[PDB]
Amino acid sequence: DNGSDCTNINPFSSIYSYSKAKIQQSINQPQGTIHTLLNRNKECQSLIILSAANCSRMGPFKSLGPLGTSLPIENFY
Amino acid sequence: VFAYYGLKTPPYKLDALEPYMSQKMLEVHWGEHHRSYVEALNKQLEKNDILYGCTMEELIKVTYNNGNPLPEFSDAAQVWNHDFFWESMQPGGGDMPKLGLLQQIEKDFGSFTNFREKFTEAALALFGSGWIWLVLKREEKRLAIVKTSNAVNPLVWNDIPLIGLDLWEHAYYLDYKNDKAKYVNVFMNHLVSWDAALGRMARAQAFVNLGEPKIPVA
Amino acid sequence: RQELEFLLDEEHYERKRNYRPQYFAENFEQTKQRRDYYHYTPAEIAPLWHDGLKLLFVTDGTLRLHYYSPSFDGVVVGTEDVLITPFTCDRTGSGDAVVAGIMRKLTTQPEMYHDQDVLERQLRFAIAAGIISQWTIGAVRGFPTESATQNLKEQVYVPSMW
Amino acid sequence: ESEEEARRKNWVDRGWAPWEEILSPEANFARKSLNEGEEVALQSPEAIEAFKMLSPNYRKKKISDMGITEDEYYAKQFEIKGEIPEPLSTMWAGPLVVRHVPPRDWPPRGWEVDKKELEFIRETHKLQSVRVDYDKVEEMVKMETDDMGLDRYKMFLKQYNEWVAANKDRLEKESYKYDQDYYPGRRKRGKDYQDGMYELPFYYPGQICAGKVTAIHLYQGAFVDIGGVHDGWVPIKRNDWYWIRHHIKVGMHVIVEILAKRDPYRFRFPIEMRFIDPNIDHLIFNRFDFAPIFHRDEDTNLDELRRDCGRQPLPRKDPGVKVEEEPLLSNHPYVDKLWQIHNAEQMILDDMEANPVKYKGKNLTELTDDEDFDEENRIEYSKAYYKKALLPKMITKVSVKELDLEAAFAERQHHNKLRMEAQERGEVYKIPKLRRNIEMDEYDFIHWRRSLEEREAMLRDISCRRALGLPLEEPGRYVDPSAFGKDQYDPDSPLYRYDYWGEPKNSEKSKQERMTDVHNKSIVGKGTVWYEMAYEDAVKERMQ
Amino acid sequence: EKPLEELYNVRVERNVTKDRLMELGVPRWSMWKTGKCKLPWDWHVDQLVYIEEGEVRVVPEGSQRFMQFVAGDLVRYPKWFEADLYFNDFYQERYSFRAYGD
Ligand SMILES: [Fe+3]
Repeated sequence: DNGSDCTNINPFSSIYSYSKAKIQQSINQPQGTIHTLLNRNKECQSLIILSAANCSRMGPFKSLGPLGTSLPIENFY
Repeated sequence: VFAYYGLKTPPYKLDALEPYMSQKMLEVHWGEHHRSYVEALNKQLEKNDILYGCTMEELIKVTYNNGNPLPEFSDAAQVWNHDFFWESMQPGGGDMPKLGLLQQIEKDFGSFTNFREKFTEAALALFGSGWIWLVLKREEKRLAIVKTSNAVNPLVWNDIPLIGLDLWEHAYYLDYKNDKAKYVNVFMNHLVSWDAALGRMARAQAFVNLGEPKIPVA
Repeated sequence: RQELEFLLDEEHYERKRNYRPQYFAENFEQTKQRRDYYHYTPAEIAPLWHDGLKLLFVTDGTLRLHYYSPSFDGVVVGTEDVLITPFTCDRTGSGDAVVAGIMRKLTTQPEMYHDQDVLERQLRFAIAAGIISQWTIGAVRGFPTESATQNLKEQVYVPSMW
Repeated sequence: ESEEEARRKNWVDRGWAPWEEILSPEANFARKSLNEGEEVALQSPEAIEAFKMLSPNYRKKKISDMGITEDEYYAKQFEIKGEIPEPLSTMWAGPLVVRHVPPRDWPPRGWEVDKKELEFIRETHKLQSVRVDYDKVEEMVKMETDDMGLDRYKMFLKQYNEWVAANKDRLEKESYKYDQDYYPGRRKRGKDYQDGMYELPFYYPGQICAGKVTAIHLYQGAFVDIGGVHDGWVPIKRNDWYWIRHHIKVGMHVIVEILAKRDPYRFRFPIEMRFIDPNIDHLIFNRFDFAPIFHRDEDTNLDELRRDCGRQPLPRKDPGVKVEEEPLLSNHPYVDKLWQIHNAEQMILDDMEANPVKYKGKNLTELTDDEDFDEENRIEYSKAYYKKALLPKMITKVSVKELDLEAAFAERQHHNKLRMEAQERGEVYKIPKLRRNIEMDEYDFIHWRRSLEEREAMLRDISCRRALGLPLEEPGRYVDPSAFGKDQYDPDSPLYRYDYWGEPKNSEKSKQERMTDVHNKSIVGKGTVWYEMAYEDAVKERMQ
Repeated sequence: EKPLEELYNVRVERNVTKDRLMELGVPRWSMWKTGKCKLPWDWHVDQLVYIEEGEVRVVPEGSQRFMQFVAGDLVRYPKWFEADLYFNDFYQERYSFRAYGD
């Protein structure tokens, strides 16, 4: 009877799909950057999440354009 | 609407390799086969704007679609491979690998003789139409040889092709009707541009680094 | 604080306190993720400011105290320890005690309007009064005396601050 | 192993690097003194030097003696130590012959442009495939300007000015909405957006450009501003920076080449470049396998995200069954609804007979049980009534118009007429099948035909693919057979099954007591079955 | 923003002409019909479907969005496609399963 699932929601009547999409995403993600470990890359990998709690900005311590594109060379050798 | 229209002229004259390949064969292979493909490639690209605005490598990789080739994968693949083939051959005989390439061949094959033997074996073993390639693998940082059926080229597996050969019959029948071993032996001994292969390896060295880093003593 | 926010687009400050830096922080406070103690700029309080206003106190519930004057603006740090006596725990008479201490210090010390440090040292008295008033059920029953408030002020704050 | 090999393995795999430790005087004194011992007179020169440096006046005296200023002494602490690389010199292979072609993805998705002008713009694509002899370039150069022909590129510039003047505020609004904070690789907005910048469609992979480095990130890489709302990105990873930091510095002007242009919404860095001018490629060893993307709140299906970002499919455990050799599917999905409406029709038609007065006065074709009847309210669970087993009773309410009662009424009239006729004969009347059951069988038959055609095409597809070497399964979907360990499945291979010491204890799990009990209640005497046969075999024997 | 047909490589030809229907033998294709039901199906091969009468909206596996096709559409389903098809009325189609090539 529950229609929260997208598969359960009928295509002709997508009210259940709209209600499911209206639900906000979870906060499980720590809102950071996924920093992989090369040490554990060969074996089962692990992840480090770098966020605003871990990284801080120190503060104030103290022409340019697409010139062109290269053309093919006749003397390719 | 028309992109990639140009028929790439070859780095050498159509009659430059006359002692070993007639002008006619090259004229037919290029004049007809190459032209045929590009004219259909621009016709297919005119229809779909999404595939229109893509690089040739990116276009090929997208049209491959991870095992299910799109109707535009073929033409593009063929044009690119034929172009590569034209560039991979020089008006001068090549019997020796260049200095950078040699070290790599010794590192993986172990000899130039074993490399040539494996190349000839793979070229003769492939049954039908296709191409054979000498490529550098980004993941393993090693040289290897790949045989691909029909129009497929290594770019689909994120590899850098250094040299390629047409095993489609249209390339060799007029000259040699049914001796593929000769056709190969000729391409290995007299008709191969190792300098172009070394240049492609030097270009790929930016993408894949073939060396060892400097470890500070600390 | 809640009343001042309600009079000053409470939803704006509610969205402000919930702001989190996406990539990296710009200060030490954001790195440690402590409770939000926002000090309102005089520009924000300008719509609620009139000519005849001498002092404006924005209490944060016996935990922070903000003062506003034509010359200077600031914030007095405070603390709450209702948990020390878990069983009684009644906050019913804290704000009344804070207002009473403020009025007492204003009637006794006449330099609070002109001097800022004296103002803060005197508001610490009202903070201590509220802290004492939160430990007893009954607003009229658990009201602090002057001696107890001075004792708590001297015990909580270092000698330099009192 | 040896210390050299271990250090090399650390540098290669774990990312070790001798980063400079900027210690305090007390920390340096602690690191230098602890080597000698505890409560022993310090005799090492560096230990005594640090002990004297623990005082500010000694540091001031040493600064005055060395002659350097205090600002110079502060920077002397932040000095790279160890071997310093030789300064790199730029080398050019030859003359750089360039062109100004319009990008191949100029028309933005959802923007309309003139087709006739679009063809003139795109005509440069076929012209770009003409070789030029680089060695004899200098002989043919003409120093007279104002005669160059760039009409196609100028018309492209006009059309691009139109689009940017149209969509500047829209792009800024979308950037403010989707992105909260500015980061190297994002659209410059607010104060940073000076007019005259080049939009993202203006660029294209293959265009040589020039810019200045604005930010240097350890993990992500170096960012170069090429005069646009989105900066450029050069992938330089963690461990290569220890040696690349002597050649790439903030504020340096470099020449870069665009390798791939992507979408800002789905990628953190839209444009990826390479450093032609510095040529630091000998240095780079750690590469990025896939481009960085944004995992946003709107994304709820991981497969759509993987398809959008071009990454491989989600890994799944590989089933050991072969899709080629498997039983075909004949069951039809509409069969359940057809059966339920058949039952509802039969029930309502039989109940109209029980109440002739109710059936009278109302046409069979037009009938209404309830005006506010809904299929949603019909679905319910009820386990109150249990004769032998208790389970939720799913209720389904067939619609009034859904049932066509005229055909059912005619069928029942004919059937009861033949029933009473056969009773007059003296034999019970029997009917093989009704109309709706035959229709359900036809549905099952057409579904079986569809499945058979699918499998017949699948056999040929297998051959074709195998012949040509093409893969049969989607690459990346079925990857790990056993690779993920510590997976409890009771297969006795990781020794997760109960010990094979007799297995006498079954009361804890998989107890077969209840089954034997209910079998003994149903059949107390478990005698040897004289006749044991399948249900379908018994039905056929009854038929045959 | 990009349509789901582009993501899942679902090629659909809307309002096909009579000459296009004459080609590929659309009249000689096998027929299939349904009422109101949910059909989970996995495409082991490419399938060319000409929906004649009804209307079908297909959702990808695990996706909260749908793709809708009308009676004037010629839809080709890609290989290894896992999706759910829902119908709400009489739906008649002509299906042809094709291997590598045409
Ligand atoms: Fe060819």
